[PDB]
Amino acid sequence: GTSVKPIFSRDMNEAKRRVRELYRAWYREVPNTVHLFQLDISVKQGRDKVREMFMKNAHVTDPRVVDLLVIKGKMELEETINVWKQRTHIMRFFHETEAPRPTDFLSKFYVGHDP
Amino acid sequence: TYKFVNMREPSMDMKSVTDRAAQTLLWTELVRGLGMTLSYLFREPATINYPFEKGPLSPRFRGEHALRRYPSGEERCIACKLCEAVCPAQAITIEAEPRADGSRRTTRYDIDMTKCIYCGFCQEACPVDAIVEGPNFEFSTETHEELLYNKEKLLNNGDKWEAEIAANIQADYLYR
Amino acid sequence: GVRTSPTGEKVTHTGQAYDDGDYRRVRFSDRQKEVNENFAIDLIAEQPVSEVGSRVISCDGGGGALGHPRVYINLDKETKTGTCGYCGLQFRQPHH
Amino acid sequence: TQDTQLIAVDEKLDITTLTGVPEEHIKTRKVRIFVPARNNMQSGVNNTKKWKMEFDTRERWENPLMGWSSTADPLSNLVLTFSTKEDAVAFAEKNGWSFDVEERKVPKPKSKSYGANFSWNKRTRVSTK
Amino acid sequence: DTRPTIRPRNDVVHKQLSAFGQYVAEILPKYVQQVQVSCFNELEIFIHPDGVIPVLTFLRDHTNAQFKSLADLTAVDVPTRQNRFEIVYNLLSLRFNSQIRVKTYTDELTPIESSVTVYKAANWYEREIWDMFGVFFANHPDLRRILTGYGFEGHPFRKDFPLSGYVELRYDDEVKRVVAEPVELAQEFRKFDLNSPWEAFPAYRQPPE
Amino acid sequence: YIRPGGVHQDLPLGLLDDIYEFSKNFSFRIDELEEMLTNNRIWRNRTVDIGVVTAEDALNYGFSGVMLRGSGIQWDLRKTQPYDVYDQVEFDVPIGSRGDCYDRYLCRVEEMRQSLRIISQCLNKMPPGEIKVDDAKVSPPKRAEMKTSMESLIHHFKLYTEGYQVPPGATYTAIEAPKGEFGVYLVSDGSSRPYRCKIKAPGFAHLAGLDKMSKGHMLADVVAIIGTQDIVFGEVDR
Amino acid sequence: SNLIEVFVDGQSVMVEPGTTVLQACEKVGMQIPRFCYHERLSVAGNCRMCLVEIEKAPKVVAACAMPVMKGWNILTNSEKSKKAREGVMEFLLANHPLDCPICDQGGECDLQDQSMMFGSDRSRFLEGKRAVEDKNIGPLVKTIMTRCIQCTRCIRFASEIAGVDDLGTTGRGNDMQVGTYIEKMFMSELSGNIIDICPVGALTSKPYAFTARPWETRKTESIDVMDAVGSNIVVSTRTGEVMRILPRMHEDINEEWISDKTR
Amino acid sequence: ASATRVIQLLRNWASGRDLQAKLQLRYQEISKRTQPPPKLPVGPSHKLSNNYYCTRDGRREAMPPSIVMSSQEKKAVTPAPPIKRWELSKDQPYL
Amino acid sequence: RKCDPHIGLLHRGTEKLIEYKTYLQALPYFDRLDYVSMMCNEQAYSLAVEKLLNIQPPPR
Amino acid sequence: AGLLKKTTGLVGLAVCETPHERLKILYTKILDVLGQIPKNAAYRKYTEQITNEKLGMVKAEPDVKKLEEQLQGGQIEEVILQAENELSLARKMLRWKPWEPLVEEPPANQWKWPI
Ligand code: SF4
Ligand code: SF4
Ligand code: SF4
Ligand code: SF4
Ligand code: FES
Ligand SMILES: [K+]
Ligand SMILES: [Zn+2]
Repeated sequence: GTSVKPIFSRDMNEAKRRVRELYRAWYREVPNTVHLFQLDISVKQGRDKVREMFMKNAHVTDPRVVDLLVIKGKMELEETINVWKQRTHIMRFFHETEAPRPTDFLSKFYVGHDP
Repeated sequence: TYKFVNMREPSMDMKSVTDRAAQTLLWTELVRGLGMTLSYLFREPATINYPFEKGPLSPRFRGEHALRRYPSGEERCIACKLCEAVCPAQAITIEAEPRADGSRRTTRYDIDMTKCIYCGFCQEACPVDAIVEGPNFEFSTETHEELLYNKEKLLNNGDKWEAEIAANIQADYLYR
Repeated sequence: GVRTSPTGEKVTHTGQAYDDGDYRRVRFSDRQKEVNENFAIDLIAEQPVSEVGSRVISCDGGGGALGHPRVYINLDKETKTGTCGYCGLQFRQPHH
Repeated sequence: TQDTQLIAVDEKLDITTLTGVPEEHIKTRKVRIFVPARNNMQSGVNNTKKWKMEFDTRERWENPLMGWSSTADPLSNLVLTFSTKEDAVAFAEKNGWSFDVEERKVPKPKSKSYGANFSWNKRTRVSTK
Repeated sequence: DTRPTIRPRNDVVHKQLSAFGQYVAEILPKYVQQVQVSCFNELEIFIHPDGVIPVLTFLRDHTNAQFKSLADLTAVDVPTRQNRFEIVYNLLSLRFNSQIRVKTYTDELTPIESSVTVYKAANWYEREIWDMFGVFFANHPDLRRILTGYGFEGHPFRKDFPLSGYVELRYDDEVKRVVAEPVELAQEFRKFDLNSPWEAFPAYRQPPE
Repeated sequence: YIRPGGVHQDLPLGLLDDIYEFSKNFSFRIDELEEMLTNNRIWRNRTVDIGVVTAEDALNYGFSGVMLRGSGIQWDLRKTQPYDVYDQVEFDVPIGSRGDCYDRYLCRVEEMRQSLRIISQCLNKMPPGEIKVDDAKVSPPKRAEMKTSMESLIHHFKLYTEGYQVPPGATYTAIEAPKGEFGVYLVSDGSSRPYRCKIKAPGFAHLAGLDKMSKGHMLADVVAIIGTQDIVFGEVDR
Repeated sequence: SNLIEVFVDGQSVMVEPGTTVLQACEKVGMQIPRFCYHERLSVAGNCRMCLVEIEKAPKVVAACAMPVMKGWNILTNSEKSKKAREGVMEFLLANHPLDCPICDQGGECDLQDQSMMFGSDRSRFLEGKRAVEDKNIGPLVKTIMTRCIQCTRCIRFASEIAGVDDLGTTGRGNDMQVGTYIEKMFMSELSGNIIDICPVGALTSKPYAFTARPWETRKTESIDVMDAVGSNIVVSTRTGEVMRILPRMHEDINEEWISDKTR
Repeated sequence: ASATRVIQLLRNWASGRDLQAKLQLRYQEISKRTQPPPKLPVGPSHKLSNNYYCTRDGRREAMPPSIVMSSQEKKAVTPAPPIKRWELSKDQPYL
Repeated sequence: RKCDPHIGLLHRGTEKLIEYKTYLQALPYFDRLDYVSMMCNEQAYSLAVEKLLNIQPPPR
Repeated sequence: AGLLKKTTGLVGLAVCETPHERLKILYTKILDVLGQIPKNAAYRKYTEQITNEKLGMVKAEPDVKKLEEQLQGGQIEEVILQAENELSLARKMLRWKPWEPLVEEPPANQWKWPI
């Protein structure tokens, strides 16, 4: 049960090692993608956003899972730099069209009967 | 069995190569094409004059849906609810209700033309031939709303095309 | 036949009636509220009541293959006249 | 016996992040587990034998035009099928849904008889047959 | 056939395929866990995940098999199994006009080394099994998305993925660009519970468990 | 039309006659194509020796149908594994001998003529009998029997709401579609509904192999290869 | 201990003495077709669809009322057992009116499901059909006696389960009219459960009549709050509202019965 | 059809074939659209004599995959006899 | 040098909804799958499905 | 034998002008590489059952035209190709070594459809 297959990394140490340089690539690209995709957002909000999706799953301990998001996250940086994706495909991450969802208990209660 | 399609044996006699040189120099095969299309022009066309004349159709044609009624005039539909259960696109929505007489038919027969796919399964599903789908195909429109047919719309259309579909199923129910 | 709502709004056979405000009514503005004038309930009620002297009568509905699944409704109830479920038209036995 | 650069992970296996169910559909979905109870007017029982993965029902409002049941719960119309139960729960935590079960209501053995309907002292004498 | 309704069987192919099943069975008792020939003369080779190259390379170059045609490979996401995925290759032999099916089990995380070397037809046949299901294929040229939308999230063919998904598009005139929102349908799917409560064909009935 | 257990309805009376009239005149229409294109130099030079693939790579690429036959591969599903009536009919499979686009074009137009052979043989040998199996559990009963026989009503009822229950198991059934080898692999849960259906798309392998053919050719030939791949995308996109 | 040994189409199983054939079948998972026996409602033995042939039998035994003993191989899938089911079912179905489209039992009818599994695929009937005059025993449950197949499940349910003697089968021959003969009413506090025991659409709920069909009704599990008994019930919801309430299987709380107020 | 013999000659000569023999359009040869009612046959098992469904159980007669080997002198065979090299089409061998 | 046939510009649920449609309801999908070869698709489906059912269609 | 065949009917496949001995020195090679494999191996008994047996007529009968139906293997110019894969395949399971017991028994009752 505990003994299992190393898809790409034995230990969580080399898991971050795969996260590191991929973040470096996912850090370097921002000025060029923002340039040729012809957006309006600034580079810095692109930079701190890259942090944002690097954050939500920064809580798993299984080495296979984390490096599975490594290849998962490896799979859009080229989908962007070879202009395969669209402007609608990277503004999608910049969730903008929806009104701010409710955070306080009062706001949920006012809106409707749904947790 | 089988047969080859490109095993070609170009005879290398002085006769045959003359034709090949004649073919290349004087565009004989290209002239074959010109005389081929010229014969087509000298033929009649087959463009039907729509709407002054339309395409040839068949009694089994599947077109726009229309709920019918008995010779007495009461709606054939009894809300058995078979048609939506087989409806491959779930375009048929319906809720039955008690009626004053007790012949409790449906208060809702709404077929979404933009979801329905005109398989004709509804006809085969209906045990009383209530929902048939008529020969009409001109029921185009300009707003998406007018394609959300409701119980009233089907009933009106059934009363409209009643003259046509009655003969269609008359001449086709033996096949069915 | 067909009746009329207080807002005119000819009420369909089911009984639908948009009330006074009912903002949804605005869709009928500049358009027509499609209603079938023929109402099934009163268009069959006036049909003549069949008089057949037997306990069980088939109710195929005319054109057996073209009609509706043939039923074998009972004719022994003298209080009211037994009708086919699908057909709706009424069978009564003359003095049973 | 399967040595391929063998590694060991003792953490309970969760795959939520890679599956990518949105974060409001990962914790706010109380997923309850039961064996479907047989329809009480259907004597057949070839439904009381598996386990399902039904969710909690959410708001269902009527469409303004055509009286639909417009629903913003993407996950409402989805149930899985599980032969036994701990795999059904083993499915449950690996994507980390709010989790509870219900034990299979096994039919108790009914001590049946036919001579009881014709007794001499006992009241099980049937009054009609 | 004295009973034209029922489909006639063919035992001649049936036990010949059964003979070939044992044939491959004895060669690789380390890989072939399960061999099964069904009623309709279909042969199944249940293999271990490690065996995607050897048995397929065996089935492709052997003199008595000559199965070089990759018909298809597909996954069958079964939640109740500990190994949810079931990659099912299909092989066709021109020389013996037969079909061979091989199955390998997998979790979400366990990888399958790519069979591109064995069947180079399989190049594009993982780019969607990775898309639809999410089973990652090791040492493979490219694992790109070709069925799901660009940057789409999830593996839709997974049986835990809803029919309608999660994102619906619409052209927003505020930003002059189509954008995604949480899905909300005009009408919800009127799911039907059409499984009869009375037992079907007792031939494949499950044993008392 | 093609439903499990046969066909839904009968041919209308005289339908075979009209298709017979059509069958007679279509051989001429094929001649129009060949006269228009087969010997035309502009057609050939844009097509001959273009997008050639060897037999081994063609088979390894998972190709099917005409894709293999154009490269001289000796294979045809209707002949090697004759499904349905295809065993009780004679036709010549048009095997090419070059593997380039032109060889397939000759193979396809020959497939037209050989298809016309099947129409004639099926026309003169159309047997009488029923349209669907005589098993109401999988074939809906006749409309006439629907409204007189109670068993028909139940069988028609449960078939159109629940549907027939297919025994559990799995099967990859393969037929030679005009595009290629179109096979459907489905797994039956044993309920009245399928569990998972996988369809073999001939275009899928063909479009997968589009990379190999295009090597060594121009874009004005890339359009040509896309044409001969018979890549109808709804078929390739599944 | 005293558990007698017996076979079931092969495999052997021990079983408590006095147990009937039906109650021996499901020990391995056999739900032999039944139409007049309810596991918690007496034993009728009249539907005869439980007829399964025993080994070396000269005649088919009624699995409902036959106590099984040592060495009786239950020949479930035997040709004669299937032959007995086929013949006996067509007799039930013979006089059954063609009401499936108009009958609310459609989609959850035991008569329909049986004919799909254990039934023919055509008719050999060439005569008329019996027509039973309808009755009226209350506004809560409809009465359509032409669809009845005289399983007598109601009269036992009234006699013991409901504790009221107001149901019976008057007549003779084909004329088995099950009802009340005289005009009467049936509002026992458990009279609502008479609907579920009925295998056909002969008894159906007037409030639920012509409102929904089984396949669309999404089911949910909840509790009864009309009474302190807290009965387990399943709520039917379709298109965003509730139509009918069914009792659930809970031997401790409600068995499979609920009060009329709850239903 | 309408077309005079003059330009019929033009079509025939330019196309190198006679087109009046068969044309891409339709004419009176088409069966008229009011075909008589049919009398479609009955099923092979439509007899009311012995017709028990216990005989034809197509769905039921299917059996699980036969167990032959499970994890829980000899001869070499093939899944089928090797294919037979079909001969040329006697009608037309070489196009 | 290299050509990438980026496909998916038409990818519908297809197989995904077939898990939710009955066999009869799933039949029209094949008509729309390889849409230019109408009957040849549903030929495969019927041949496949009737094979599992162990039922062969009448010769007509 | 006879006049050398101009083309084998399969593009990419070439007509070898010395096919009989090419089959000979190929067929010896699988027999040679089979020597490394153990005697108890199921591969070897099947190998030698069809290798030197089919080395039989090619050694004895020299006419490749008659050799077509001696092996029922189609045209000789792909039989030697097929022999090549067998030589190739023999190298493959010189490494797979499949005659050990199963690497792992199938975990619980994962098989046994339906569920
Ligand atoms: S033809 Fe009838 S059954 Fe088919 S989708 Fe349209 S409405 Fe539904
Ligand atoms: S139209 Fe026909 S099939 Fe549809 S609900 Fe009414 S009676 Fe039933
Ligand atoms: S009770 Fe059953 S068989 Fe009788 S009409 Fe209703 S659904 Fe049909
Ligand atoms: S009415 Fe229903 S419960 Fe009563 S005897 Fe008839 S079938 Fe049985
Ligand atoms: S169960 Fe034995 S007759 Fe009803
Ligand atoms: K009932
Ligand atoms: Zn009637």
